Amino acid sequence: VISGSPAWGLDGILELKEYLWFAAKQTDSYRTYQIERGHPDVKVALIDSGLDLDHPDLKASVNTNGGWNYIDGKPVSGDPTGHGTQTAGMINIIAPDVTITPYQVLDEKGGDSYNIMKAMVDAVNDGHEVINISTGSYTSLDREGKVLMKAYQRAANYAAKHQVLVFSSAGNKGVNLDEMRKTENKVHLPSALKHVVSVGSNMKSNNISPYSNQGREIEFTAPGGYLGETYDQDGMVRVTDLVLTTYPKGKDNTALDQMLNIPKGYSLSYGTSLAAPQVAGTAALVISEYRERHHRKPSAKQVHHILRKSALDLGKPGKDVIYGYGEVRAYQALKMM
Amino acid sequence: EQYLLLEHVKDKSKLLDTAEQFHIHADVIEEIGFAKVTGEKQKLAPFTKKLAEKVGADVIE
Repeated sequence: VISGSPAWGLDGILELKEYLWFAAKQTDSYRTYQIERGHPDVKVALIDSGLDLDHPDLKASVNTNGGWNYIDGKPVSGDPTGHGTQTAGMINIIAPDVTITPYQVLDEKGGDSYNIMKAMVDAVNDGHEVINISTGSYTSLDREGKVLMKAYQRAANYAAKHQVLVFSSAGNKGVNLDEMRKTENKVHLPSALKHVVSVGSNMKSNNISPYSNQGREIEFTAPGGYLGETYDQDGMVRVTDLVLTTYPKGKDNTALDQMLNIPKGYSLSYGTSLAAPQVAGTAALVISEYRERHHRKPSAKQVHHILRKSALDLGKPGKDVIYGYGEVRAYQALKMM
Repeated sequence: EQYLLLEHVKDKSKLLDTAEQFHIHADVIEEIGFAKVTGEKQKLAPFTKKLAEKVGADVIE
């Protein structure tokens, strides 16, 4: 009898729902909240820039033990850049009750591939069923490059061995990753790795986001938006093509946000780093429903299978270089269960 | 500051003993046998050179 609405408080401003078009799409106008809202004891590891631990929308789901900062060797105390908090919100808006644990391996200067691997392994050993890595590096496969990849592949093997799904952003260079490999001898890691699910970004229209990396490695797509469908050519920003994010509440958001009266705690943004967690969030939803129905844990393959068959097949019929198996839709995922 | 990947993760122990014998700190991710070694840069080379006589590892600079 009430119209469905996003889990986010949105400061009560009803007009912010316009920028959550991607969430309404994913959750069938939030109907999935009454189908499967997620289990608190399903845990998604957030390998990112930390987390705004007391954000109104995220604090109920944040791992009570908080998480580890590998850069300073201290427990996570916040999120300086805001990147991990934006990623966290995309998991949350789809699966508001799953637990989210921050593994802080990034800050301003960037991050080290080494800490990503360490976080992956720890996250596995800590009982996380899903890992999201919304970052990557473009690595030359010279001698030391291949060793880094070899190492990175062992981390991925370890997660797979323990039935843990790993989702990764495909990257925002707007290049074909296979052409990047033959021409530049580079690879995008960890997204290129076996047992890592590489996720690209589509638009509201379902066209691929122009920045979204393409290639045989792409497995899925999710609505990560952009500044405009043709902004790259015409300079015009369509704010309805962007997606809302949770942003550290004590941090100033952008001039565009202020102009649109987006209060602090939210920001308009885009990117594959915002697509990957939508799939991770959807995976956590499937795991939650499956465990609820059978009181058994599903295999990584079982969840992957559900994601694959429920995806919207876009572009060339089948698994293509642009969309992979296609666009993930959480309500469809649950509907096929 | 360099990085090491053991051919065999069971050789983590023989890695941490060569590292202590050269006062360099080696931080190993045990399950994947990948380590970050930090210390003084004159001694990273002899550490690499006597670690290389007993266990197989590739090194990154």
